[PDB]
Amino acid sequence: QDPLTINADLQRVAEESLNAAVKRVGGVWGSAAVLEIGTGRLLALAPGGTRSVSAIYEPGSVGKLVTLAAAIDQKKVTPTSTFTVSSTRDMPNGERISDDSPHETQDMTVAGIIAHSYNTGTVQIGDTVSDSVRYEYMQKFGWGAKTGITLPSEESGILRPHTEWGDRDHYTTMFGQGVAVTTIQLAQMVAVFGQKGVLIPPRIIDGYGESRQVVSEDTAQTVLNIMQGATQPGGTAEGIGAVKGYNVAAKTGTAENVGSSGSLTDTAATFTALIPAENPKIAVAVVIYKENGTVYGSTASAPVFVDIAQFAMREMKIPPSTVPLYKYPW
Repeated sequence: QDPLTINADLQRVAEESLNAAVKRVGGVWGSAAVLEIGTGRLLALAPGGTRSVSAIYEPGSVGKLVTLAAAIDQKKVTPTSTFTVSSTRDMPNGERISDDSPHETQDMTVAGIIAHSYNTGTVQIGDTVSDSVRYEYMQKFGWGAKTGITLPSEESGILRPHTEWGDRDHYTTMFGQGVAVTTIQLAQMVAVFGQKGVLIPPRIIDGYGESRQVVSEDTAQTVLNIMQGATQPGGTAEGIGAVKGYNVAAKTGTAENVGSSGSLTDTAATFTALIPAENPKIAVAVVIYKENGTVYGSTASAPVFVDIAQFAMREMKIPPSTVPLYKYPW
């Protein structure tokens, strides 16, 4: 009878959690999108406003997944390829890249680099692929284009032609800066990894757009394996992103954004996840936006994911995980 895909109970959980999170953290707004894996169907979209489809922002390190997927799909790296991570790294083009927080220099695998979200590691993964190739992957993941959702006022976001990237953009676009995304694009993008490398355009009406192969089935699986590092000890979402009894694959981000002041005064805290990680049923993207302050993906947005996911697993009658959370050597 009801032609919308929205699950009303899930939608209340989403809106409740997100409002609490925005207030708890002193943000101005937030957004969340839950997609059913394999169908493109929107189980929840908060807030009850377009905002999820019209508000654009730099997503930060949730964008590292596009960079990772490119290098793996291009057979440039494997999950156990080693790179050196350090507080800073000076690059061929003269750019100094810094990790969010200083730490002891060490060698680490790609898997660990992503679990820790180390910028110094990520830029080296991204340098194994050309800019035009990465740009092509970004477009394939749906960035810079409307998702085609039948809702008013959808924004396409901002993906500048790679020919326009300078030395700094070369690297920042590898970790979700120098690009602008909507929440619906984030959810569509992360769903690829739970859908054997296929992007499925999102739908809010059930009925009474073509899907596309973005990466191989193999690339999709290894990225899905890599994302399970997030809640392992040392992962960026350890504790705060755990959903009791279910394997979580996740990525966190935080990025400075432009305030009305015109300066980089705001932050968006992002979280993109797939659960249960062994056989994903839903893809979730959450953003919390703060105007003169910093919010972190893990501390601001992950709890919103956790509330939504805990209910969704009940509502959909999914039994707790019976296989271990995937772990590569780090």
